[PDB]
Parts: sequence; structure tokens; C-alpha cells
Amino acid sequence: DTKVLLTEILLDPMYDYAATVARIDGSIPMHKPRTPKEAEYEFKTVIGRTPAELLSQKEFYDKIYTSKYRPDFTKTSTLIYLRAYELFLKYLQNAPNFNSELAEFKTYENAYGEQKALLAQQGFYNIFDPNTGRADQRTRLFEYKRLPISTLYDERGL
Amino acid sequence: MEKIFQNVEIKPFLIDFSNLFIKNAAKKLFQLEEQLPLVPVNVVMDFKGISRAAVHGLSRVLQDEIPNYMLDIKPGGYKIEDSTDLFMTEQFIRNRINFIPIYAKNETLVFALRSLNNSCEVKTIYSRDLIQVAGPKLKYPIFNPTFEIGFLQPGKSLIIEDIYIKKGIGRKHAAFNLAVKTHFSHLDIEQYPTDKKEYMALSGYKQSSMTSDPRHHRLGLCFPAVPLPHINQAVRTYLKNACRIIIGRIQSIQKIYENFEEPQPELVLFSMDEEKTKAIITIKDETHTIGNLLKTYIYEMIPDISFVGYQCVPHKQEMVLTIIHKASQEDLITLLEKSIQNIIQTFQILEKNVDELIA
Amino acid sequence: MLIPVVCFTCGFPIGTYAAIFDKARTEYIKTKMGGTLPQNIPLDASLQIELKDLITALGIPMRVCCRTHLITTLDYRKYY
Amino acid sequence: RKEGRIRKSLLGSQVWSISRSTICGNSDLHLDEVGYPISFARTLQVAETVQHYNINRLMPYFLNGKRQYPGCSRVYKQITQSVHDIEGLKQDFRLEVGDILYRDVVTGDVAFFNRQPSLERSSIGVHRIVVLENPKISTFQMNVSACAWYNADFDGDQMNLWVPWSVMSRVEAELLCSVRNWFISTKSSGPVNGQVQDSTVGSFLLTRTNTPMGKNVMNKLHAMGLFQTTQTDPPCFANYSPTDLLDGKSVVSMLLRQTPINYQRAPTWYSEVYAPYMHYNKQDISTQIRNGELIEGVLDKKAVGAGSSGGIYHLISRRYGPQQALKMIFATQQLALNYVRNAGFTVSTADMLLTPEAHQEVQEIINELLLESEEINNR
Amino acid sequence: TQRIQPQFSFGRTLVYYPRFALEAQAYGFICNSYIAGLTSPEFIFGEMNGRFDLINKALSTSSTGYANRKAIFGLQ
Amino acid sequence: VSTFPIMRGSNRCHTHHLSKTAKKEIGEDPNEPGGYFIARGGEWVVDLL
Amino acid sequence: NRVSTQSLERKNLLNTISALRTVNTHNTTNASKQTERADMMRRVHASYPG
Amino acid sequence: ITYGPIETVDNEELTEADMLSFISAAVNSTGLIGYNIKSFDDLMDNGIPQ
Amino acid sequence: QMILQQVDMKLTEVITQARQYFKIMEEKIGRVQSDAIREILTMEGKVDD
Amino acid sequence: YETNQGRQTGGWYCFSWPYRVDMNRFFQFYNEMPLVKTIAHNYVIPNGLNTIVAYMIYGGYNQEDSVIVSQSFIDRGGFAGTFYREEKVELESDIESFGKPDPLITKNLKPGANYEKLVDGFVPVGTVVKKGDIIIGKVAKNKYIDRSVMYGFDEPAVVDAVMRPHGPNDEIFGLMRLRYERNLNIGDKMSSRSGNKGIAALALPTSDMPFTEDGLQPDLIVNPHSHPSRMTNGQMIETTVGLANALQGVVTDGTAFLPINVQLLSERLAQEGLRFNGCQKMFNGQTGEYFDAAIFIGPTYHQRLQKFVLDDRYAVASYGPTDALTGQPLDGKRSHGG
Ligand SMILES: [Mg+2]
Ligand SMILES: [Zn+2]
Repeated sequence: DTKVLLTEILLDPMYDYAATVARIDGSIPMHKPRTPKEAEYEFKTVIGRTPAELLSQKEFYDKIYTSKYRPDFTKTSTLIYLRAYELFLKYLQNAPNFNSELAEFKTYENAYGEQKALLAQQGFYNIFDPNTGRADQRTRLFEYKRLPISTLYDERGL
Repeated sequence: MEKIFQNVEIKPFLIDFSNLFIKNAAKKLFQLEEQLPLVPVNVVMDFKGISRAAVHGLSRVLQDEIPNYMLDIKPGGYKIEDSTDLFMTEQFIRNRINFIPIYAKNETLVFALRSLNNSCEVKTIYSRDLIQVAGPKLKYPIFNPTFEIGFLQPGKSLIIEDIYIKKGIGRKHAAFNLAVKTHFSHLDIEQYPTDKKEYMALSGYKQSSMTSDPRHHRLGLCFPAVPLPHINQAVRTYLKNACRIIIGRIQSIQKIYENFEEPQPELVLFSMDEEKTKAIITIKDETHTIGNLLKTYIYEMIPDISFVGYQCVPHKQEMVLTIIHKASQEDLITLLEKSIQNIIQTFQILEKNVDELIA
Repeated sequence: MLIPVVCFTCGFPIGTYAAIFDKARTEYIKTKMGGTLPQNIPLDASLQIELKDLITALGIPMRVCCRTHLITTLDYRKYY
Repeated sequence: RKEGRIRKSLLGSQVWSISRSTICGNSDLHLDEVGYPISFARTLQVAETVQHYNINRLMPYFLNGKRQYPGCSRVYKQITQSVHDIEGLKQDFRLEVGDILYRDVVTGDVAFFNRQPSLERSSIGVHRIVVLENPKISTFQMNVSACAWYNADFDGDQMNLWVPWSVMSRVEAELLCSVRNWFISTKSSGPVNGQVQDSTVGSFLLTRTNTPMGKNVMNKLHAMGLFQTTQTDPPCFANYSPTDLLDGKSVVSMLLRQTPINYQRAPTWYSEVYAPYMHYNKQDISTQIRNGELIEGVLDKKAVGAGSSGGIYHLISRRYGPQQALKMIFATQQLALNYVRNAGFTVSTADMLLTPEAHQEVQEIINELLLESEEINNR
Repeated sequence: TQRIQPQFSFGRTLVYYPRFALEAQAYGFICNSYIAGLTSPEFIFGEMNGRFDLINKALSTSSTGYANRKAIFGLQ
Repeated sequence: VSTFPIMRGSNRCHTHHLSKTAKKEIGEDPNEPGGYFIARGGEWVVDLL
Repeated sequence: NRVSTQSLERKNLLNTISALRTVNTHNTTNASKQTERADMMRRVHASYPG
Repeated sequence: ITYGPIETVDNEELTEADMLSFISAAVNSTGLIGYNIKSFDDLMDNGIPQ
Repeated sequence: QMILQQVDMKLTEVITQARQYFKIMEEKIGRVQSDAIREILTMEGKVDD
Repeated sequence: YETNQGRQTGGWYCFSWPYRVDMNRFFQFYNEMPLVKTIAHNYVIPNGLNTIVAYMIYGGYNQEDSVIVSQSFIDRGGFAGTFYREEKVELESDIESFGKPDPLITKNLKPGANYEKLVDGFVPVGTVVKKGDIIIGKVAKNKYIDRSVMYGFDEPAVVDAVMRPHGPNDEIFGLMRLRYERNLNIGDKMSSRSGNKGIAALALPTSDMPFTEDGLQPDLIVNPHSHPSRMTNGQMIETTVGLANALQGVVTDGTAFLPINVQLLSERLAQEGLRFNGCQKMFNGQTGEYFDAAIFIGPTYHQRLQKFVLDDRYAVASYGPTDALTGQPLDGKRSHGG
């Protein structure tokens, strides 16, 4: 009963998210567990209930780990990360509002993505025509230039 | 003699802090307002009265045939139990650490990397985070502290405990490469104006390489990390060590020559038809440096040679030098020993000139 | 995932100035981009961003390989 | 159907003792040689039956065993009529007569080289094995002039290689299926192999009368360096001073004097469509070889190219055998490559760029073409 | 052996050329060199030619296989 | 009655209601758009027919 | 089956994007167009551009 | 809508590199993949229920 | 042919003698020291004289 | 050809790669934006590197689509990455379980197998596994018959991740992930963005590589003969433009059908101190002798195609699995015989 629970929850990405949040907050050791005792302690802190306690009742998402930082949201990277984890938890728990909070945070994350995309620019540069200070449009392409008929025939029509 | 290694120019590569962007970035990244403890140094050397083979062999040795030091991770140094980061793999960090240029005098130094990201931001790991755990305390750093080893995701850690100093040569692993090529030119061969359309497809020299024998050369080599105060000493040590390496490698094949009468697997002698004697010298793990030097000096010592040549085939990993001469085995051996002595004399003169030119 | 510690072609330690170069390039680019959005910078036909003077001030030599690997290498943390 | 019993199991078959790998070029291998990675040489084995004449030769293989190359993996003892592991035979000291030793593949062994689709009689050929002792090489290396047998190129092609282990198969491989038998095409009755790409251009550059630098000559040191990798006995340069100048025709004659042939044909270099422009050297447009001596003309695709009927290699095969032809192909390829090692050869963007005047001329020509088209339209 | 057929519409070779166009460019005449660069209709015609080359190369293997197997079994 | 396969990134996907950071932390590619099906472990893209 | 699908081969991101933008010809067992139509359907058609 | 006169449009300074902006706008409108997720959402919302 | 043959058999006998010595040096005197004999006997080539 | 090759190019195949257990996936560590980029790189991350390429003849080792590669460029991480293999094994029924078999557990223990390095039936993460090693020990039902799976691959691997998830049938299974250090090897396929495939035929040390008078040396040496018949002039133009881009510190757009003038770009090369062509005086690295002709050398974006010779090569001995029907060997490397 506990083995299936452990293999189902330890491979849940929600468990890894809550575990890394706890590691950031310092509630669990920064390293992966090396003994069964500290693995059980990590499960207790991350899930919020012991594996035996979970098998008794039905609620799962209510006791998942919450940040101790209390990051007043209303420098930027930490706020974005903590708000993202809080919204992930609220989505799992089916919070009352969620959707409006999700839209607001998606706008803020769009702004932060704008800043990050600014950090990712390597410079462009355009080759300019010296005569016209714009993108160079000079080419060696073919021009029709209808020719006089003397280039193909002589005065005798040959 | 007569100072074969003529004047040498030494020019370190320094950060121009007059640039506002560079100054601000350095100040707010590393609190750096002065030059780094280790800087690259550009060494331009003029050589007169010396074959192109010797100068290029010195360049090749300084590039990837001189012993050099690297930072390396011992097996099990990467702590799998403690390295929670999923992107900073052992291969990636090992590649970054292997190629950090280090100027180390003591090989017993051991460093450790204990970077723990207990924040919500991605944390960059710098070489300044490489703390020494073994060996004498470094009075001067052996590497610059501005290298980005890697980055840690929030809540992730990277633990490496056995970063030690490894010795090797560049031709085996490139992290032992010492000098990068900066300039090479012959000052005794006239050059065309290559900015014109008539000469832009040619090399520029006014003599064909198939007929020219330059004896005046300018060699430019850059060393990646030498201490800022002791630049001249580092360059002098590098040049001397290259000369010693060449001399020792030449003496290694000279020792084969002294036992031509005793059966040696490396040296084989024949007497084919017309009083000619053929000598074949096969050296395993020998490069083009020794083969080219040997061929050049044998050909100089025996201008009337029937045939001299070598092949460093990329497979079979060996150098096979073939000498054919209208002589006997004894006289051929004396001539080859004389050529070896000429090579040794030339490189000892180079060592002396290095000593008396870079103070 | 980072600017290489040394130039891939010749082994010059371009990674000594990689962080400083990245920061200074960001600051310099911010002074050349006008109203264009950051993701539209590679599409702006009026942009003329030159990093030659920045790299020279860093002390990196005028080497094709070194400047190429310094200015073209992608940083993983900027995309992840 | 193809996957059915007949076509998949009777007409073809899956086999043991066979290897496959990507093929790459190796100009230091002879045309009848193949580069075999050592890890494959310790996987495929040759069955040598221990007798009185070979016991001394086979003893080092037995002693090396599975720990050192060249060694062995299995021994088929005749007294027990069964196969014995080499690690269990530590007490045998020597080998008995009638024993069968499965030794590692060594340099000089014959191997069957095959590239699918097998469409020609030369699609399977026998090459002498050259074992590549570099552990980081996993490819089947071959000379670029050997690719014409298999219609192969080094862009991802994979070839099958199996070493004959039985005595009859080895006899046949070295007597019947060697690639020297496929030098002359069964299809076209002409030569298959020759100089390709860099070798053709190198032959032209070496045999041309003049360079942009003047007369195409080299000193004695560089003339000797042309024969460094030819794998032949070098010619004598004792009658040459260090300042003496040798033209490329002289070294080509030094190489070709071993198999004297008579050749007289205009080179591919001289084209009548090019003649109005350019200025052809009169000594470069009439290639003549008399008794192995290159008198005049350049060597290019017509004389040394692969598949060139009537070329120098075809004549060498006709007068001295296709093995001599393959050896001469390797020697001349080495000569050309060693010449290019100093002459240099490149292509640039400016090589394909017309001058503005030439661009105007081209535009005028295309305008005339379009004007004729417009006249037809007006009609 | 023939020029580009008007397959876009009745009398049209491409959307870039008018119906019943008489200019040579509308029927696959490429006036530009590779080094000069091709325009979009020129590149489309060149892509048609190259796709023809690729199709012929691809089905050459199969057709040669069929004919070769038949000939081998007839002559072996 | 049964279950129905859900396109990644669709309205019925869980990553639809997660931010880029949350998608990053749960092992999803934050910059990928999705558009594939996760069936029997593998990833499957329904092409345009 | 009128569903055109393939395994998501994650060789790179360009491979994934191109897989999501791939248009596949319809496959039918009875005919499959094994005539001169075979090389007609593989050509660049004049309606393709854009 | 009565558009302005075409004779007063200033376009001589428009470069071919400026049309990359139009292509980028088109790509942003499409998203390069958005059609498939849109069609699956349509199937889920109306297709299967109907 | 004969001189190349005579040196050939001489070499094969020498190699056989050396490696027969080496196997004996496994039971008599252990591997770790014997594997040290071969190690620095190979970097001077030998290993077979 | 480039449309085909650009999709097989190694790079950052997924940004969530450490979270996935994927088979035959290659993650290339270093990727560069092309010096001459296009509009496509605004929407997909570029895959490849701006390798310095010398278009020349060097010993005949780059003939017929071969390329000479710098060994130093390979060592420094050029096109290096990690190759990932997955090993999913399932318990057939309740009569099978995960564990380390013993001599009494044998009934069929594999000859020459290791059966060591197994902790709780699985090889721990971070352990090097060779050809004969047994990864994941499974026993059925002596009192037990061995059903453990062997490594088998010629190339050694490292256990990167191992899990014990439940399957769709609510049963536990395997899924070990194996990690391979994959540097650029001889025989690895490379390509430019113009469709010019190249097999690495030779790796040369730094001293053996040709170098310019200013010290520039190539990562790759590409045969000039690959150009004429193929007419991949875009690669030449990209090299010419990137030569000036590198010295100018710029990243020019080279999207198709943009206004292009090769003469103006070649003139732009002259304003950077270089020749009108991209050709420079180079010296032979092995002999130190200059070439009589200036050699066109410059930065060309190159892609490592995910066709690894270590995965394609195969050699089999006279023994192995045979078809029960025909008695013939099984099919291919995957079946370990054929
Ligand atoms: Mg091919
Ligand atoms: Zn560099």
C-alpha cells in the first residue's frame, strides 16, 4: 500500500516542485535523501502528511508545502518564482478566484519575459547603403532593358 | 650563434577600463576595477640565421608538445548524492574546468566546488567559487576568478570535491595546449601588395615555397594565462622549456643512432645496390616536428644526399625517416650524428638567447 | 549552454571576459534599440549594433574565431 | 514477396562473422587496402589450423590470447573435437597438430568489402586489411580512388566487411576476388580507377609548365618531399644540387619510369570553347609520354582520371598488370597531393564573381535573348 | 524538353504572372545567375527543376531494381 | 464512459493553467508550444492530412 | 484511418516545429496512385507558393 | 471605408528588410502552431459534444 | 626471401620465448608486479625480447 | 537537402531534457547563433556552431564529402554532447520480481555476465556499465530462472537515472536512463546550412592544422571540389559575409531573397583589413611552409547531424541469436546478431 503511494508521489512533478521550494526555504536539506529516514522526513515536509496518514483520508493537495518567505507580491525573479509556485498550488487545490490571479500573473510574466528576451539579444546590425542611409538594396540582378534590333540583325535583315 | 633568437616583443592583453560599458559591467559583476591577476601575453620573436623547420618546430612544441598543467576532476569527485542540479552534468562542468587556463607551479593543489543555490534566482558559478582544499595556500591565484563554470537552478546545488592539477601535452588532450598562434612570417622573403587584384589570389611572398629557403622569421605566440607581475619570467620559462623539450626529443633518437651496430627495432640499415646504404628510423608517437628537423638538418649536412624524407602517417602513429646515401653504414651514422649535434647546438643557442634577451 | 571557457578554434581564454562581455553587450544594446520590442531586435532594418570596440576594450585580440565564439554563443539561462 | 521465405531466406541470408561501419577517406591507404578498426579486428576471427609448418607462427597468437593484440579467442582441439576458451588453456604451453586456432584479424589479411546496393561485378571486392590501432576510429577507411568500384562516397555511406576465415574462402579471396581483378570494368571494358578530385587537380598543377610565380619548378628538397608518401622505393636525387630546380614533369617521369608506357593525347585542360579566351601554353596542350617520360602537356582527367579509357593507368594495366596500375595510381596520387601540400588550392566567393563590365556583357547577352523572344512574341 | 506548363490556372504558370503572359520569364526562363541570387518566381521554377531531379533520383533506384531483378532472373 | 486523449497545451491540459515558471518547474519545456499527445509513454503529433 | 500522425522525434526544436507544420498526402490502400500520378503528386505544384 | 488616395502613399524608402516585419506580424498572428491547438480545442468544446 | 625468412623465424621464436616467459611470470611472481614489468617494458618498446 | 539536414542537427533538443527519459536523444552542449542568421532563428533556437572553415586541399583527406576536423576543436567541446538511451523493463506477471540473482537463483545465468553492481536489483545512478554488465536484475518463478537484461552495447555508458514507476496496468517496471559522453568522432556526419554533408575522416592536432599569417586556423577543412557541381554558393557568400561580421562584431541577416550584392560584400571585406576575397596567406602546419596560393578561410555555420558512427557500426562473431524458423542469424544490431 505504501510502496505504490511512494512510487506514484515521488515521481510526481508536483512533488519535485514542492521539494525545491522547500529547499529554497530551507525546510529540507539541499541534497537528495541518502537514508530512508530523511526520505520519509522529506515526504512529510513536502506532502504535509506521512505516507501512512495519506492512505487514511482522501485529501491530498491541501497540505502540500507552502513557502515560508511570505513574498508580498503587490528582486523580480524571486517574486515571479514564488508567485508561480503559489498559483500552481492554488490551481491544484482549485482555489476560488485563481483565474483572475492567473491572468494577472501571466501579464506580469509576459513583462518579465520581455526583460529576459532583452537579455537574450546578441545584436543585429544592418549593412547600409552609403547613399541612402537605410538597408542596402543595391543588387546585381538582371534588368530587362529592351535592346535595339540592330544587335540581332544587320542592315540586310540577316 | 650570433644571437639567433633576435629581439622579442612582449605585449600583455589587458582590459581597457576606459570603456564605460566594460567598466560598469566589471564593477557590478566582480567588483573589478584593475587588471586580472592572470593575463594573456603576446610574444613576438624574431629569428635570424635559422631554418624554418627549427622555428616551426619550436612553435609546434610551444603549441601542443610542451608539458602543461590542467584542472581535472578525479573519478568520484562529482558528488552525485549532493549535486542536485539536473543541467550541470559532469561532462559539461568537466569540460569547463579542464580548459580554464592555469599557471600552476605546484601540482599538489586540490580545489573543491561547493555551490548551493538556496534562492529563487538562477545562480552562476564562477571560478572564484573554486576554493582550495589541499596543498600550500596560494599566495597568488593560479587561474582568473571570472570564468563561468556553470549555473544553478533555484534550490539546486553542485558539489565537486577532487579538482586537482593534471599534467600532459596538447597533442593528446587540447586542454594541455599552451601557446596559440598569433603571427608567422619570413622577413627575408619579399612580399607582393596583396590589396591589388593581380596578387589577391597569391600568398604574397615573391618566391615560391617550393624553391625558397627562408632563414629570417618572425614568430608570434600568445600564452593564455601568465601572472601580471611575472610576465617576463613566465615567457622565459616557457621558451626555455620548449628548447629543452626539443633537445631531449632529439637526444632520444640520438641514443638510437649510437647503437647502429647493435640490433635496434627503431633503426634498420641496408646496402642496396650501388654502394648506397639505406637507413630507416621508425619512432613511435613522434610528430612532424622531429621528422622535419631531422630531414632539414640531414639535408643541410648532406646536400648530395640520394634521398631523405619522412612520413608521419596519421594512422600507425609513428614517424618513419628514410635516408639513402652513396656511403657506408659507419659514415652515414657519423653524418647523422653530426646533424643531430647541429640540431642540439642550434636549440642550445636558442636557449642561451632566450636567457640573455628576456632578462 | 554558456560562452565557452576558451575559443573552440585556437584555445584563447575568451571565457575570462564572457560574463563582462555579456553584461556590457546588454547595456550597449539597450542604448541602440529604440521603440522596437526586444524580440524584434533581429528584425529591425534600421539597427546597426557593432561590438568591435567592446571586444577590443575587453582585451580580446582581433581574431575571427575568438570574436565569433564570443558574440555568437547562446546562453542557456537566457532561453530557459 | 521480398520478406517471404524464398527471397529473404533462400536467395539471401543473414550471416555471422561480418561487420558494418561508415566509410571515410584515407589517402595513405593503397587502392587494394582497407582500414579496419582494431575493435572489429578482435571481434572477427580467422580460423588457422595448427600444423607443423605454422605452429611457430601461430604460437604468438596463442600466447597473446584475449589480453593483447594480435591474439586469439577460441581453440578447437582435435583430440576433444570441441572448442576451448583461451582463458582455460593456460596449461597447454603450445598447440597440437590438427588444432584449430581462431586468431584476431591482423594487417595483411584479406577482407570482402561490399557496399549496397550491389549492382556491379566490383560491388564486392577483396582488400588487404590495414588494422587501425587508434581506439577512437570506428570507420572503414579506404582510398578515394577505390570508391569507383563501389560507387561510394564519404557522406554517410555504410559498407559491409567480412574477413574470410576458412582456407578455401581465403584462397579464393586472394586469388579471384581481389580488386586488382576489377580495375578494368566488365561493363565498359575500360579502367575503373584513377585520380579523382584533388588528385586530378594536383596532377594538373604539378605538370603545368608555368605557375603565377613563374616556371613550375621545385628545389631538390621539395622534389624529394614529393616521394615521401609514395610507398615506393624513392628515386635517386644524388645528381642534384640543393639549388637545382626540378620541374613537375621531371618528378612525374621519375615515378612513371618504373612502368614505361607511350601516351599521346590532348588533355582535358585544352578545350576549344576556352581557346578564344585565355592564353594556352603550347607545352600544356599536348600531353606526351614516351617510355615513361613525360615530355610535354599536363596530366588531368583525360590521362589520369578515373574511368579514362586509353589513359596512362589503362596502359600500365595492359602492359604490366592491374596490380601495377593500382600501385601507380597510389604513387601518382601521393605525388599530386604532396605537390598541392605546397602549391595550395582553394575556391573563394570572388572566384565566381564577374567584373562589372562582364556583368554588363552578360546582361546584354540575356537582353539579346529576350529581344529575340520578344520578336517571336510580336510575330 | 518543354518549358514550364501553365498549371496554376488556365493559362497561368504562377500567381506572380498574368494569364496568357508572353514574356519568357513567366515560363521558366531564369535571367539571374546563382551568385547574383534568384527572385521568388525564379526560385520556384528552380525548385520545380530540383524536385524533378530528386524524384528521378529516388525512383531510379526502384525502377533499376525491378529491371535488374527481372534481367538477372532471365539471364542467370 | 472512458477517457479521451488530450493535446498538450490545449484547454484540457494542465499546463494550460500554469505559468512559464510553473511549467518549467514541473518538467515541461517552457518555450515549447505543445500540440502533441502523450500516449503509452511516447509523444505523438497528429499531422495535417 | 484518416488520422495522419507520426512519432514526435525530438532531434531539435526545429524538428518539433516542422513536425507540427507537416502536411501529409492521403494514403489509400485500393489504388494509392501507383501510375504516372506517382511522380506527378511529388512535384512542386504551381499552387504551392505561399 | 473610404481609404486615402494611393498617389500620396510614401513607400520609396521601404526596403525588403522592412517586409520582414510584415512576415513577423503574420507569424505572430498564426503562432506557427496555433491552428492545431485551436482545432483540438474546437473539437473538445463543440465537436465531440455535437 | 631467405634472409627475410630467417629473421622472420628468429623473431617469431624470440617473441614466443618472451611471452612464454610472461605467462610463467603470472603464477610465479604475482600479476600486479608482472603487470608492472610489462608496463615499463613497453614504453621502451621491448615487451617481447 | 538543408531542410532535411537542419531537422537532424544536434543541439538543445529539449529544454526539459533532464526531466525526460528519452531514447536515442542527443543534447549538444554548445550552440551558436549563425554569424549570418535568417528570419527562422527568430522562432527556433539555432543548432550548430560557427566553425572556422578553410576551403582547401590538405593531404587528400577531405575528398568526396570528407572533412578534416581539428582535434583541439573536438576536445574543447565542439559539437560535443550527451547521448541518452532508455532501458524500460516490465515484470511479466507476479512470478517475476526485481533483485540480484544468486548461484541458486541461476537456472540460466548469462555466460560472461557480471551480475555485480546490482543494488536492490538495479545498478545505481552514476555507475559505468560495460558490455557484459547486467543492468536491472529480474528473476522469474533451482527455484528461480534468471530474466535479467544485459547491457550488450559495445560503447560503455553511465547510469544517469533509474526509477520504479507504476505502469498503465498498475504494475511497477524499470526505465533506467543511460548517459553517453559523445564528442565528435571520426565518421560523425557534419553539414553546412547549404546541404553539404561531411563525414569526419581525419582529426589533426593543433600544430598539424594549417594556419594563416595572423594565426587563424580552421576547425574544419572542406574540399573545394564539393562546390562546383553542387553550386552551394550560399555557403561561400555566408563565409565571405561572416568574415567581415567577425571583425566588425555584428550578426548580419542572410535570409533568402533579401537584396544581395556579392561585389559589395567583397568590397566590405577590404574595409576590414582583409583581401577582396576571403583568401589569406596560410602556412602548412606540419612543415611550416606557406602555400603558394592564398586560401579562402572563414567562419561557416556547420551542423553536426545526429548520425553517430558509434550507433551505426556493428561487428558480430560466429555466434548469437538465430531465428527458430530458418536457423539463420537474427536481424541487425538490435537483436545482437545478424
Ligand atoms: Mg553517399
Ligand atoms: Zn580563437
